[PDB]
Amino acid sequence: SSTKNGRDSESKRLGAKRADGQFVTGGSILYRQRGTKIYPGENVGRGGDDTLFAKIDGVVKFERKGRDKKQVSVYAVA
Amino acid sequence: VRVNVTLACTECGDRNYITTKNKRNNPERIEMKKYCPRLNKYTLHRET
Amino acid sequence: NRLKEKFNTEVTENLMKKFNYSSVMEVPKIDKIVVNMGVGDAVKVLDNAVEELELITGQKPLVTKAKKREGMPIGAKVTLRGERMYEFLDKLISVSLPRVRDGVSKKAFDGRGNYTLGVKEQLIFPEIDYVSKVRGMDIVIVTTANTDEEARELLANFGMPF
Amino acid sequence: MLLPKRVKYRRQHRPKTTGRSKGGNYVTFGEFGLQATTTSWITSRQIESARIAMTRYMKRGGKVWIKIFPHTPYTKKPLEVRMGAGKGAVEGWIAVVKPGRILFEVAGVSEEVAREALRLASHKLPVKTKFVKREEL
Amino acid sequence: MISKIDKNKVRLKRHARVRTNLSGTAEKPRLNVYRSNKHIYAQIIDDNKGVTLAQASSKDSDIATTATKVELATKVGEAIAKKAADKGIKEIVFDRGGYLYHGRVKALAEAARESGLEF
RNA sequence: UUAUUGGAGGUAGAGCACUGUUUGGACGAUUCAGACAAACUCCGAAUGCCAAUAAUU
RNA sequence: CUGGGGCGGUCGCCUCCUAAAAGGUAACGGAGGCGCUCAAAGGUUCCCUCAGAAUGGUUCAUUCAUAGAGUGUAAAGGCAUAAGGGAGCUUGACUGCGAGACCUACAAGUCGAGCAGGGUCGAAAGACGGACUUAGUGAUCCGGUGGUUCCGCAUG
RNA sequence: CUGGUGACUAUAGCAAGGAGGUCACACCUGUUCCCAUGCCGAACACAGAAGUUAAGCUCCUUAGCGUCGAUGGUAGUCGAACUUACGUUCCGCUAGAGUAGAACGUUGCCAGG
Ligand SMILES: [Mg+2]
Ligand SMILES: [Mg+2]
Ligand SMILES: [Mg+2]
Ligand SMILES: [Mg+2]
Ligand SMILES: [Mg+2]
Ligand SMILES: [Mg+2]
Ligand SMILES: [Mg+2]
Ligand SMILES: [Mg+2]
Ligand SMILES: [Mg+2]
Ligand SMILES: [Mg+2]
Ligand SMILES: [Mg+2]
Ligand SMILES: [Mg+2]
Ligand SMILES: [Mg+2]
Ligand SMILES: [Mg+2]
Ligand SMILES: [Mg+2]
Ligand SMILES: [Mg+2]
Ligand SMILES: [Mg+2]
Ligand SMILES: [Zn+2]
Repeated sequence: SSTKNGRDSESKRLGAKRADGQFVTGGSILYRQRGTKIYPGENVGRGGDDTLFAKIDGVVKFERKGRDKKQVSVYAVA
Repeated sequence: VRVNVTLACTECGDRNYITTKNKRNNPERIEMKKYCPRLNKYTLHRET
Repeated sequence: NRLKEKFNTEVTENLMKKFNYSSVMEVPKIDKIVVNMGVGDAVKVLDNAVEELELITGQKPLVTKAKKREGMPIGAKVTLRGERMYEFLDKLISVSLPRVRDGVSKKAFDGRGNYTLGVKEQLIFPEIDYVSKVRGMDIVIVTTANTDEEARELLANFGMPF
Repeated sequence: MLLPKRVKYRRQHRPKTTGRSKGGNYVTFGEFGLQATTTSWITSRQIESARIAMTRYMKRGGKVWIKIFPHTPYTKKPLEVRMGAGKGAVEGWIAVVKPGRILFEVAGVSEEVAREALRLASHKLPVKTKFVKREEL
Repeated sequence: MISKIDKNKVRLKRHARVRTNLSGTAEKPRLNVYRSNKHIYAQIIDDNKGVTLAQASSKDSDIATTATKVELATKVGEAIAKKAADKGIKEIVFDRGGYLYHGRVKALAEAARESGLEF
């Protein structure tokens, strides 16, 4: 006969876009995601589609928050 | 929702503000205050 | 009310002695009741239920709605405390309960200190003498006492025909 | 036994058969067991035939535990069809058996009777087996 | 069986909700209120370094006369403004401590706002 | 390219805490014991990947 | 397109698995969904907390109950800062933009601090350029309509 | 020592027992005012102080549940050699489960005493 399957959507290239310890400029996307898999930390914003972005120039730090949650911050380079 | 609408100002001849509504839900001409560039203030834009 | 006075003076010492306590706060002090007038009717009927409940309590009731259809007002209840609590309990025990049958049960404890006593017809209470039909309007008393047996003495001290 | 009453997905990737037995490597309900020393799929028909052999020889009286269940469905295409055009339909149900897995356990009969019954059952199975007792120090 | 709520725990959960998006800096410190059945306490805090740069209260002997708790809250607000002006504090953010902005907390805030502070 | 350091992520394995599947007891759904899973996870590697500042290139 | 072709099925978009712990990754591989909807189901401030079980009553009450409920809709990822529930006011479901970044053959698509103009809600800090997030769409040419300090074939 | 307010992956929580209220916190007594319940001063808010530790709350002793958790070994696996065996061998890395064990919180300021 025939298959009823065969469909899929375009992959959305989610995940980390900058490395921990890397210097980024303001507006740089740090993380693409659905929901808050990683939370916005210090000097980091959360866009309408849950994109995390740096609000300042600085160094990216991925850190833990609480017991089972994560966050990413950006800190001004001294 | 159901149909596109255009809201018109009482001074501006522009119809910049298009939006939608449900005809069964809101059969009456909907109106709301919107910012008007040519007057530089909020005025009353009403459905055409 | 006189019931509050008798609780403060009469029932307090007798209850303290019967169930030995070290302080008067361990003494049972019935928290409240709930005049739940449930009307399982779709529609007209709920207005009569609201009017009857407002008659037998003196305060407006809250129209309750189902949780599963949804948003249809099903139940109705009124909450009383303090003076309204004691006055209504006195009226229900001295007039309404003898006007129906002989009295409330002695096994209908929720297992914790809550005594569910559900009147079988709206004609028992001394109001709305006139009249639509009987209604399963349940009166559930809540109390501070942690045990079920620490509450029969309190209801009897207020005059419950156990 | 025979088969699950229901499964979420009736068309499943076939299980991996390399490696050793993950669990169920000890006699835990009875006195004696049949331990697999060789890897294979085991079908529900093979299980049922082995069970009938063992319980018939034991003449009831004893207790029989079947430790493996055919959770996995497998599919088969119709006879004489070209490749492609989707996956086939469920043909049967199988369990994966790797060395060390106890297949059957028995209790309530003598050691000699258990040995004979388990040998008879093992001749119905697609794996090499060894008679094992309940493990102590 | 009627267990009773603990008001402090409920208001503390409300305080956590309030403080998720409210913190004191050096330029803008957080003015925090703690309220009891009798006394109202205030503190001015820098959240980044976890330090307190001012403190006034209703139980302090400076203003503990016979007055309403709202008047005492007003006195606490004025005193906190005094301490803030004695430490160079100019503009702040008010943390209502999870309580409603009404009554004693609101009077403390009005007194602080009407005696020098900026929030 | 390597060393070191930091990080993102859920595969192998394992496990049954959730979803589903399953065996034998016990008590009157819960409980004891024991299993199964690409679209299960209380867990979780090796590697690979992204970077930061020394050696070789 | 096609394990020859035909017949059957399919053709764009969204979600999951296959996918080998970044991203990406095929088959007429395994499963589903979309071509909307909502004047609140948007914004803001304040408040609130579920499903279920047991036990009592001719819907109510108590007790547990980390969520086993709900989240307009398929799935996944999130959510008790609630993103879930209610109420008051309201229209930011704004105008001009936009450092930088993601994605990417192109055309497209995505996120965005922040600046200015005028507001809404809030005591205030502040939040708001629609909706928990990710589908709900179609280029150019041509034509219709509205506006327009533009052009308009000697000049008006 | 108590309280206010932060920080930290519950080693911090739950559970069971006991000890205390001088101030403090709380329960509590009320509803005139501000405010308030789809109903109720239960809550929110406001006056307070009759009283009470009874509960919350502090303090103490328990590892009962929960949480944390080695070493040793096993699985898996980067690389290499052999090999086609539902594989073997060497090397590095090294789980999960379980075991001993940790744990009935540590600490920054501010104030009181
Ligand atoms: Mg995809
Ligand atoms: Mg959006
Ligand atoms: Mg096991
Ligand atoms: Mg596996
Ligand atoms: Mg089972
Ligand atoms: Mg099984
Ligand atoms: Mg898995
Ligand atoms: Mg063909
Ligand atoms: Mg065709
Ligand atoms: Mg990979
Ligand atoms: Mg990937
Ligand atoms: Mg489809
Ligand atoms: Mg369609
Ligand atoms: Mg909500
Ligand atoms: Mg919203
Ligand atoms: Mg001409
Ligand atoms: Mg001309
Ligand atoms: Zn206009």
